[PDB]
Amino acid sequence: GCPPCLALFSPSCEELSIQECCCGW
Repeated sequence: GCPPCLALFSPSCEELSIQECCCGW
Protein backbone atom coordinates (compact mmCIF):
# COMPACT_ATOMS: atom_id res chain seq x y z
CA GLY A 1 0.00 0.00 0.00
CA CYS A 2 1.01 3.60 -0.61
CA PRO A 3 1.44 5.62 2.64
CA PRO A 4 -1.13 8.46 2.98
CA CYS A 5 0.26 11.95 2.49
CA LEU A 6 -1.10 15.09 4.14
CA ALA A 7 -1.68 16.48 0.67
CA LEU A 8 -5.10 14.94 0.11
CA PHE A 9 -7.69 16.97 1.98
CA SER A 10 -9.36 18.60 -0.97
CA PRO A 11 -12.31 17.90 -3.34
CA SER A 12 -9.68 17.46 -6.07
CA CYS A 13 -9.32 13.77 -5.14
CA GLU A 14 -13.02 13.20 -5.88
CA GLU A 15 -13.44 11.15 -2.70
CA LEU A 16 -10.84 8.64 -3.80
CA SER A 17 -8.68 6.53 -1.53
CA ILE A 18 -5.33 7.78 -0.27
CA GLN A 19 -3.42 5.35 -2.47
CA GLU A 20 -5.56 6.48 -5.41
CA CYS A 21 -4.98 10.23 -5.00
CA CYS A 22 -1.48 10.19 -3.49
CA CYS A 23 -0.17 7.23 -5.47
CA GLY A 24 -1.66 7.31 -8.95
CA TRP A 25 -0.82 4.24 -10.99
